[PDB]
Amino acid sequence: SNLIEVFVDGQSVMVEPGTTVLQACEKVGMQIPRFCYHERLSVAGNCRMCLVEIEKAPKVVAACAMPVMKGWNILTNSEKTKKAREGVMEFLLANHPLDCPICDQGGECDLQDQSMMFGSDRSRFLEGKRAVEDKNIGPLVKTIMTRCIQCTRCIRFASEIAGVDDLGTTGRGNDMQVGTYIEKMFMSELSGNIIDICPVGALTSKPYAFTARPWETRKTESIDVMDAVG
Amino acid sequence: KTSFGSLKDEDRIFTNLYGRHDWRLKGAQSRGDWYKTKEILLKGPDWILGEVKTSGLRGRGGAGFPTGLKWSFMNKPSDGRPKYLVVNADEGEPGTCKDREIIRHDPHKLVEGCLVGGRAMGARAAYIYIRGEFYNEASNLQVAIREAYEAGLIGKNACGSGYDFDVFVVRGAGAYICGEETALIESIEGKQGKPRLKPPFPADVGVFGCPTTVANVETVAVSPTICRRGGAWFASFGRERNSGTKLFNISGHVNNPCTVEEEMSVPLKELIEKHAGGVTGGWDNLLAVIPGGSSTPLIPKSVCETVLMDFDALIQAQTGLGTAAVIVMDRSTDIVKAIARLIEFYKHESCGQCTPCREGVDWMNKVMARFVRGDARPAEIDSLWEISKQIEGHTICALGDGAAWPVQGLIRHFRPELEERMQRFAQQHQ
Amino acid sequence: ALFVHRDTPKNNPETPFDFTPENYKRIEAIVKNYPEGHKAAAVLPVLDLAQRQNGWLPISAMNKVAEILQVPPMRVYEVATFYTMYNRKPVGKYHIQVCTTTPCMLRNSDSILEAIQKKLGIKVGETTPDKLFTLIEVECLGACVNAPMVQINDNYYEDLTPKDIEEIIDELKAGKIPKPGPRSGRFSCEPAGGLTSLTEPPKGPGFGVQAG
Amino acid sequence: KVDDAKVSPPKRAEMKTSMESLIHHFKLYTEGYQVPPGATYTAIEAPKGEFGVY
Amino acid sequence: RFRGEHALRRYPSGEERCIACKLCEAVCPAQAITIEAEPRADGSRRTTRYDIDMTKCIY
Amino acid sequence: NTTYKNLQHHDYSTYTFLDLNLDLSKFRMPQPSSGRESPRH
Amino acid sequence: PLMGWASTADPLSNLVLTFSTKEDAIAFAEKNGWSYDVEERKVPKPKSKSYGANFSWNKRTRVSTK
Ligand SMILES: Cc1cc2nc3c(=O)[nH]c(=O)nc-3n(C[C@H](O)[C@H](O)[C@H](O)COP(=O)(O)O)c2cc1C
Ligand code: SF4
Ligand code: SF4
Ligand code: SF4
Ligand code: SF4
Ligand code: FES
Ligand code: FES
Repeated sequence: SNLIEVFVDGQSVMVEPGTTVLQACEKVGMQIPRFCYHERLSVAGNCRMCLVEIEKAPKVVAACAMPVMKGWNILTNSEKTKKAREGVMEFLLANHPLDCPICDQGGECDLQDQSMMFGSDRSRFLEGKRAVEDKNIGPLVKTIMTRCIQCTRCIRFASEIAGVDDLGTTGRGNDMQVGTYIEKMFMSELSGNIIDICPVGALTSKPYAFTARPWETRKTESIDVMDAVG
Repeated sequence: KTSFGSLKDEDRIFTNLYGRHDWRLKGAQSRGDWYKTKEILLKGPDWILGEVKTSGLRGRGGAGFPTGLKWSFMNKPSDGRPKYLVVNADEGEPGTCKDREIIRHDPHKLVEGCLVGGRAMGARAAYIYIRGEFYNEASNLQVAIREAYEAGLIGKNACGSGYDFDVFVVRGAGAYICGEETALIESIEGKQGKPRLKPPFPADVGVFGCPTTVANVETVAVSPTICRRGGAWFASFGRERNSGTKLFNISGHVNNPCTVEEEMSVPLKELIEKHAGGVTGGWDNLLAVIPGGSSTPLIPKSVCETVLMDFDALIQAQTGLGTAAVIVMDRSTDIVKAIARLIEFYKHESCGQCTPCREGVDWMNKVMARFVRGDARPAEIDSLWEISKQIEGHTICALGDGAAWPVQGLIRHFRPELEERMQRFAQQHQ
Repeated sequence: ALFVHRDTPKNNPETPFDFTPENYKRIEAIVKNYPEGHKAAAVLPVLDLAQRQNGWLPISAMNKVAEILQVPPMRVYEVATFYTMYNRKPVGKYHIQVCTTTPCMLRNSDSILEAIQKKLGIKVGETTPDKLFTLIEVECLGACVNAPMVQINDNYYEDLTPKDIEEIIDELKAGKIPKPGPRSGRFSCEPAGGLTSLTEPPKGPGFGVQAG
Repeated sequence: KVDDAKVSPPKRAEMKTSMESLIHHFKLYTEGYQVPPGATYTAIEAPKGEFGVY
Repeated sequence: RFRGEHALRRYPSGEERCIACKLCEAVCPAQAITIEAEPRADGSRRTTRYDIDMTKCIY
Repeated sequence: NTTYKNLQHHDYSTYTFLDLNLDLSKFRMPQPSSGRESPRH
Repeated sequence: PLMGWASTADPLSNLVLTFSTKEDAIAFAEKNGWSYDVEERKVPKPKSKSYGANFSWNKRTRVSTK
């Protein structure tokens, strides 16, 4: 009656039909590391981080957008799964600038945490390191577009929640500038909610910009005002 | 079994290579089109699929997926969503002119084949995607569509029977990625050309959400000839996995660089010299041979003097066979420079979905620049080997893979010229 | 290559831009080909009509295409910044594409590059201090089987040499245009030896077939 | 030091031109590297005697 | 390599070398560093208050 | 036949693709709709 | 008033006690005497999304960008 058998490294569990490998892996506790997938949006696949060696397959496949046939076994802690994670994490940090002091996501990065816990240590790629000059999106949202890892999360957020359709990919190859083409100061509702979407330090708060770095500040429960929803 | 195979006349699948007797549906009827096709259509598409798998058609365009398995996936029972046939006609793998010849001298057999493919799987409309480089040949295709419509035999209620089938033509805008399997589909959709993810197949969700498929022009051309001719007459030319005729063309360094139909297997020295002039400077002048085009590793001299031209043979040679640029190159050119220009081409045309092809072609372009100038260490050439092991298959499409393979072939074969180049740079700086 | 607009008028909407009602009938044929429910698929043919009407597309052309196809303009800006046939910089009458990658460069395109350079004067990638000579070198086009090639506005030139460079450029100065086909004889893509192709007039439907 | 940059911080040259080494420098000095759970004991010979640490 | 005075440096004919990136207060094992940061009218990120407690400084 | 049977391509003007698409618009079955007229209606 | 710091007369201000179950939390809080406010655990809600549904035909779930 609508169940699917998978083995997470031997531990059997049941999967509803149509869902992903990733929701079942998060059901058993294993957080497969992700960059483009986010549960409030649709499923892109453009970050490639969620590769996992699924058995009897020479090719290692994504986990955010895989249909779940009956009777899997999912090897998360294998050899070439770790090798693919090392490779992808080495690819991300190539054209990313040395801005971790002047970033605003020092305590709250994603490249930093996942490159400690999953990446390599000795870097490579001696020369190169192109840079994309920033834009002026809005006076409420400070924007540096060199740190953009082109992950296509703000674009999906715009076209699927905001409905404004002002952010887009421009170019090919390495050169993909993400933003608005026409020098237009992007101003709409929920434009303050894009600084929490952007997983790397490429879209930060403008009025907050350089007052603290989030290990000093303590976090406290409270209830919203000014809206009747809270 | 043939002794390695060669061309026997009138066993050509299509005649009228260039400029022959006319260019007309009447000339198509004289060459063998619109002949007894309704009795083939009204027998049942299962018999057409049996005829094609009797011929055993290996899929073209340098992929390897056979047509019979694909169009047997296309036998889904018809729901409320229609079925579409997309005829891809770009020419990547620079060196090609594969179907430029076909769409310039014979669109009528393509019309025959798209009608056959539309009947053989429940398809309803066929979009034919031409490269944007081909305005004049596209207008020749439009004239041929006008002639086939003006005959009153395709469009609505084809072959006299109650079976409508419409064909449209969409131009390209200039890309390598629009030739691929699914970026084609979304380039038709008006969104910018970007491939989808594979485990949702095009035969389940395709052009906006319909079970469609994509055929190469050589498959469309060979398809009505197998229907109108006997079973496995096509299959008697070559081996058992791959079977039939293929365009082996030298677009490159020979005297009179040109195009020939041949069978599936051929001795390579007869192929190069006894059909297309001669090698520039003789057989011993060339440094190496690339088959396939640009998504294929190289083949050196001591391997190219003996290896026959089969798909299984080039699997045994760790390469992949494609079309029309089965060419040699001279010692007088530097293969490092040639492959570096090819990597520059790969950077200039690639979409930016996947991180690894993007950054890998970035590193390989800058590192092949530092190799042409020779400003590196041997750990760098083995690092280029390591990254070419890392990239391959970790993407969506095969452009990253086809950027991995030439680096692989260059490292597997032509180490000593790299070492001498770097030693001469050391002598230059010191 | 500066993928952000940065108006610089002779751009800066509204630049006055409008078509011909005959071209409007072309537009209705184009969005009558594609099925109802997915009107947004004809963006590239309508923008191709805009380029063929006015040789390079301004931003007001993109606003016009967006209002005709009733889409937000951002998809039109994506398709304009994505492909190759659409040059957002203003160009001249004739447009030179010197194609050189794998058979073309390896069959000595650099002689043709030198010939174009020291005949025209302006450097590669740039434009000219007049019209009709916007020169760019380009990647592969498909037509590979001959000498490295030149594309001008919907026409080809193969089997080149610097005297043919002088002839074709002086005749585009004069205005008389040569053929799209090959040169040095061999009137198509030909095996240019002793005619190793078919010679007999082919039979076709007459001889032995089966189940037909 | 060890050649395991996720435990010992790198040096200045790679620190001023890397990316992974700058990230490792930053988070290694802010958070401190994670240490797997468990209880260990060891003891060496201080000049007094058994200097033990648990 | 003696450790004494707790002095600051600056750029060659340039501005203050500090960015206020809070690493020294994140590592300061008696928390004697106190950094409150603001950007100025230019745009480069800088400080307001950079205090060393000489009592707590273990050096 | 060793004579170039083309040059039928040679007269192609820069409008002819849209001209042929224009003139061949008849016998067009209705390109089947789906609910709304557009993704945003 | 001399350096611009945040002093406090609160020794208990920087306590935290990370536990594993709500039952032992409430038991320890009632064992050690003071009052307590229990907020309940909220998991992320499981959803139903698919890439083919992002490529719909006559359903409005359409990606509209890629
Ligand atoms: C890297 C790559 C490049 C391709 N380039 C072209 C091309 O230029 N033209 C084309 O018609 N198909 C091209 N294709 C598609 C293949 O020809 C593919 O085999 C085709 O969709 C179906 O061919 P088959 O069914 O005969 O195997 C390309 C595919 C890939 C992966
Ligand atoms: S701006 Fe941020 S969210 Fe948007 S694509 Fe770039 S990294 Fe992703
Ligand atoms: S987003 Fe980039 S610059 Fe910012 S902390 Fe992370 S890696 Fe450093
Ligand atoms: S490998 Fe590169 S060119 Fe191919 S789909 Fe991925 S990003 Fe695009
Ligand atoms: S905040 Fe501290 S660590 Fe950072 S630049 Fe200033 S003095 Fe150096
Ligand atoms: S999470 Fe699956 S690829 Fe981004
Ligand atoms: S490389 Fe010049 S045409 Fe293909």
